[PDB]
Amino acid sequence: DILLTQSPAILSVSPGERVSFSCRASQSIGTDIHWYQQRTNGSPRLLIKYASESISGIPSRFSGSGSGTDFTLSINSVESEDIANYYCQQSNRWPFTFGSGTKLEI
Amino acid sequence: DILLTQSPAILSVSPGERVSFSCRASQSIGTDIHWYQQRTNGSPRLLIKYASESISGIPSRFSGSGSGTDFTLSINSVESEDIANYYCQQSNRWPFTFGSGTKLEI
Amino acid sequence: QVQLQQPGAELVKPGASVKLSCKASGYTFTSDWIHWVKQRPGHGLEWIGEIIPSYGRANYNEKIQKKATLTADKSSSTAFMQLSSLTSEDSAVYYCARERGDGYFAVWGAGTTVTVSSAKTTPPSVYPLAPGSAAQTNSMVTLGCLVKGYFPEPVTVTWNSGSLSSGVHTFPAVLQSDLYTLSSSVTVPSSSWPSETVTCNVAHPASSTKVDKKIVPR
Amino acid sequence: LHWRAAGAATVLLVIVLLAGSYLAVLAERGAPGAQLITYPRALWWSVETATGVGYGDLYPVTLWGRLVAVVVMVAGITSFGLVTAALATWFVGREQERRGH
Amino acid sequence: LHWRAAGAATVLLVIVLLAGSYLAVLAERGAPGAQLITYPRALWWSVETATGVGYGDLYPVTLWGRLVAVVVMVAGITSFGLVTAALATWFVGREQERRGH
Ligand SMILES: CCCCCCCCCO
Ligand SMILES: CCCCCCCCCO
Ligand SMILES: [K+]
Ligand SMILES: [K+]
Repeated sequence: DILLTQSPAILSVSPGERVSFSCRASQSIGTDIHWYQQRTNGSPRLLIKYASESISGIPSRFSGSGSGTDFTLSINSVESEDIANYYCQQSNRWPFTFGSGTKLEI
Repeated sequence: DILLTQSPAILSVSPGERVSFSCRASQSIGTDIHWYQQRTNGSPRLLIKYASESISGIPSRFSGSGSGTDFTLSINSVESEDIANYYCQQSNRWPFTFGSGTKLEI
Repeated sequence: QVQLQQPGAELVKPGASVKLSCKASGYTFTSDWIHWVKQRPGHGLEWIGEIIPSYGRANYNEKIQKKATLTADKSSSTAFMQLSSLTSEDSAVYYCARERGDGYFAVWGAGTTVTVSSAKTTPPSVYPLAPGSAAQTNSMVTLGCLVKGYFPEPVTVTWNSGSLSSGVHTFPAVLQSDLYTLSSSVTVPSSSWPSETVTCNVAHPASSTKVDKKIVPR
Repeated sequence: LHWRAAGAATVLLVIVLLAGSYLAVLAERGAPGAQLITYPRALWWSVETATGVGYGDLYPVTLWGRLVAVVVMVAGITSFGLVTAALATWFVGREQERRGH
Repeated sequence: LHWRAAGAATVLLVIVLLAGSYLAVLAERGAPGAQLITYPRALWWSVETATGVGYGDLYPVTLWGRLVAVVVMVAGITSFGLVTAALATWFVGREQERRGH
């Protein structure tokens, strides 16, 4: 099964800076990666699909890049509402799998 | 030739717990892996074929998972009769090869 | 409108079973797959299995012990998850999600908090938290209410029926003697209280109880 | 007739492409390592299979997935050869006019 | 007619090969991981696609790239089958002479 590694586990960023979350796959999965946000007590919410494609209703300061085995979630000018856990998920090979998750900290 | 690594060599588990045996291939072999059990003075006995497929006559507490290069043999609720050596074997490329073997210990 | 509807909580005895539900709404395609995800407290997301309602076909995670059995009702647009023989290791929040067959989970349910124990369901006791008669105030004033002696998790605390959400804290519950307890705080301008009503609403899904408590000065 | 069977082959091929794309995903999901598990690229796989373009980026790994594959292959082969047979009958008829027969 | 349509198919195939090679690069660039992003090898890909040789060294990964691919496949299939249909009409006519009909 595809292994998704999210390092580091915690990211400490100053208000207004640009942050980047990392997601490395154990094998080449093209651009079949998807990003989710989960705040405290909340349910996961789709931020980016297929590595870079934007989702309606999601702030434009969220972007994504990468292909193959190396993927990056970027938040431009981090603010307080971005404080949450961030997960990546692949859909290249069955079964679908999630990353360990990375927590944003301001 | 395909190299199958079984680590660790010995597994110590408490009665009733769920144990997992690891089998890593030196290259991608899909799901062409097979699991065998060998008790003291006994002959090998097929437990799981093609990574996850069950065998008739084998207790349902035995299951298997994995694909590519990473494979796992799981015993649910380990009991005394499960004490034996466990081997994995690939049939993806000629010649067929066996893993070094892992011994279960209660 | 909310697309996936799940019950808030389900209390299960060790050894017993439970059947979680996931009523769906919105656009419906035959290509739709309903997924189920397990999340233990302080842990990450764990894919349990999937099902396509327009066929009844179901797949499961092979790397974990099979505790689940997926079914669906095409008429009521409801997906079902049968969890059988549960232990303390099965106590987690179970999400359901909808996939259009293109790999990603567009919409998620609120999640069902499944607690596995032999203890009994207990509704919460809600007490107000008004400042003492000697306490001074700035431009702001801090009120609250105490939710104590309930089981099991969770509880949802809102202020003025959700119309007031700015300046609200709801602390994680503490467990003592098979009973949970938490508090929730609210901060409004001191000039707006008590000339304007402040009331906390406490919902406890496991007992199907929802109560209100207005915060009046002592 | 030849023109009709050609049009009949095209509409059948499209149906097979659609159904085959749907059946592939249904068959492949559940088998670890399978890549033919989403409808959009499954449809792309169906076209690849019917034409035999041989890119080799996507292929079934299950019995029923491979069975679906075979149906698409033969449907594509039959269709693309029925069109050839129809074009041949067209030219043969036109040749039987430019010679006055 | 058969000889004309064959020649017409060849010149159209060449146009499709050229245009398809140009359109592929235009469609593939912008998508991370794409290999069909330079004109020389795109033209080589076009020939591979039209013939269905199936080397599988190059293939589109985008929607419009795959749409371009399909056009080249069908153009190649239609062309190489029109030539077959033309060769058949040629042999059929010659057979109708060696039998005196
Ligand atoms: C060729 C028709 C087969 C249809 C797909 C069946 C799916 C099998 C799942 O076990
Ligand atoms: C089949 C015709 C498509 C031509 C290529 C369009 C390029 C798309 C870029 O967004
Ligand atoms: K071929
Ligand atoms: K190939």
